[PDB]
Amino acid sequence: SYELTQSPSVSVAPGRTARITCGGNDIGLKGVHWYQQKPGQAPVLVLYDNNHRPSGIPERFSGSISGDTATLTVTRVEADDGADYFCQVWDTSSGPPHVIFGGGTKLTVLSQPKGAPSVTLFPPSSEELQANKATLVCLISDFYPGAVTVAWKADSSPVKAGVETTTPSKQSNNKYAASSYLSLTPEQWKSHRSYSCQVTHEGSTVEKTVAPTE
Amino acid sequence: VQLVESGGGLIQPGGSLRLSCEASAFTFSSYEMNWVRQAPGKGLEWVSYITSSGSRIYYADSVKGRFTISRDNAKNSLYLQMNSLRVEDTAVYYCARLLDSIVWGEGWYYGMDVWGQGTTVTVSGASTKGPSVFPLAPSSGTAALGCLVKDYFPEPVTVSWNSGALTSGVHTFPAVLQSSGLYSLSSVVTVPSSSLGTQTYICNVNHKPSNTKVDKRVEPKS
Amino acid sequence: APLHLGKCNIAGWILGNPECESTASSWSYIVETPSSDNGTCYPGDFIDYEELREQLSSVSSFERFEIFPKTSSWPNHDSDKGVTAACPHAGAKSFYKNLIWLVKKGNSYPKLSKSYINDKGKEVLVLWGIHHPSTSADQQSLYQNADAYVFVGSSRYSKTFKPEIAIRPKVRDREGRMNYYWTLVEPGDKITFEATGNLVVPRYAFAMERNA
Repeated sequence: SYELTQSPSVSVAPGRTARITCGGNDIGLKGVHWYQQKPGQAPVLVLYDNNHRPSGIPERFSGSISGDTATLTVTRVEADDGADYFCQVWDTSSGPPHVIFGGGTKLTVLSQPKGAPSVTLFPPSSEELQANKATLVCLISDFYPGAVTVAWKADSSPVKAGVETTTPSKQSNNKYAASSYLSLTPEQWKSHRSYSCQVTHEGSTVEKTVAPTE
Repeated sequence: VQLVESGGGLIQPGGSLRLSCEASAFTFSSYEMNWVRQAPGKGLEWVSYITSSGSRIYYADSVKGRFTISRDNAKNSLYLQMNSLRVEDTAVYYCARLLDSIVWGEGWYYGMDVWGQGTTVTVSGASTKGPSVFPLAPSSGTAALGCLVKDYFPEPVTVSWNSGALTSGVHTFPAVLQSSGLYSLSSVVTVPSSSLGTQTYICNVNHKPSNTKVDKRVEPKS
Repeated sequence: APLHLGKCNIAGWILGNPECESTASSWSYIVETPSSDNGTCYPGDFIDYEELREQLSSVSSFERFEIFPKTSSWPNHDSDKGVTAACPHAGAKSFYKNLIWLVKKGNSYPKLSKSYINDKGKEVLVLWGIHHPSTSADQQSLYQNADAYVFVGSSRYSKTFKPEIAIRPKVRDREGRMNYYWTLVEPGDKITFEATGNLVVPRYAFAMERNA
């Protein structure tokens, strides 16, 4: 029932200071612990009991308790520091002893110039329409930062049922990429005039369009 | 210092497995252990905990009466018996040890020092099915064509183009888990629009959990 | 001029309770502002408190000095874990700033032996504490040794304390207890602390000269 509130994303430039905050009722009296999780890797303890720094953890990592708000501070932020950071306390004042995590704060390090998304939209193929199934594929590549939103449109009406978007993934060129699928029935694919994949990245939106009458 | 875990895999709902977490290069009998899971893309969630003595055992609400903690200090191994598994129990399950043991009467809590590499537990009511490979035709000087690999289970699938000759511009997106419990992914290569009516483009899809191998040829449309 | 303690009693200001704030080298009498915790933000009995109030009432000199430096007097023990939610500060856990709650370093509480000789030209007031875990599990997590003891001795004081592991009523979220003791050191005397656990050593003492 006790809840550790935590911001989901924080973006910092190379060399600056990033401060991740963790909110909770009497967080300092309990003792807040911080973990660093890199993509695909196990968590790494970087701070325990509010301020105490484990061995092998650089002195760039520090912690403060400003009442009901705990803060993880990282100085001279670099690309290696880019990861998801979670806070943790133990709670015995809300029932049986239970452990509570935060949502996690993704630290984006902005170590690369901004990149516009390269969007390609495919209509459902004939083979697939012959299997009595319909899928529209919208493919996004070569953008940075890896934060993008995809909206689909029936004709010029928003569709939000049957949409399946992946979380942005790192490419080889250190840029990001993601895909989004719209699953329909063959009738719905033919009953509309034109479908739309709107991909918005850094305020500038890109739109691709496919149509059955083609 | 190291924690090796295993015992995970695919379980049908209502089923059970037993995870293990073996210890090396530290006295496992003096440290307090933990199990923490992470949904396929979500955050961390504490499952349960046990003292070095095996005395105190606490669980999280969502797993009470279904999961049981055990440990054999005689074998440096920690256990998680997961019964009555559900689809929302699908996650990566980590074991971890606390720096110093918890001082309960004094309210002293320390973090988790060492974590296991991860063991994946999938609870899906889906039979292992081979994928249906559909062609993504090039639109009529760098054209885009790919392969839609739809409705397979479980992960993973490897996609190669021209049996390995075409690796430039090749890009295989991560898979998406659909509502029916089946996965689908795509892999697109960007080629010169000129070699469309000359060079042949065939993607090679391999799904080992089903021994299904599909070679689909991607050509333009008329 | 008297002593105006803002929001602490005598036991709160003399022990270094984190709630007390802000230099008096002489005072006729003390203005003690009451508090609920009775000064002891960690539950415990204060042995001979009226005796110490009466002899703190009128002093002509009052110097506070680090009898046992935190960073050099406790090398075989841990002097950094001793904070509690019962004595908080700035949102986090803290402790009496004139004491240090020692805890085992590693998995061993080696025998502690520390002596201070009064080099001053006046009496020295020394304050220490004896901690009592609620369970024997806490005792080992804190002090490793189950057969612990504390010996405090000078030329006019001598007592051996033994851990009193008992589950007391939950006061200030704590069912353990922590008694507090004091004594005066004559200008040529030595006070000694022996311990194999449960000792909350002095960090700051007070050299004083009283009146009547």
